[PDB]
Amino acid sequence: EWDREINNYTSLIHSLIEESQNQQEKLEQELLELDKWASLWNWFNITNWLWYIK
Amino acid sequence: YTSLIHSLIEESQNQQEKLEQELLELDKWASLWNWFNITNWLWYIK
Repeated sequence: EWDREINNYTSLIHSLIEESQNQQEKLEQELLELDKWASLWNWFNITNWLWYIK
Repeated sequence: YTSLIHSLIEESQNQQEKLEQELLELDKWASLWNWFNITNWLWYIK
């Protein structure tokens, strides 16, 4: 009976919430990795600029 | 950039909030339907 559908729809909503949470987590991890390398390339660029100071 | 990526995680959070509210509404429906089912069963086994 309709309890099957209710249980199925409940599980699907949970699956979607989890997929959305996983997408959020991946974006956060991507931003953290990009921030790390942005910081290292910024460091490299600054270091090159400082060389010219006599 | 700053404003654009800001909106993407916000979009994800908005989606999750909507799905959470859909679950709570579905739970209310489940409660209503279960009440009918139990009343019906008790009537038939009385």
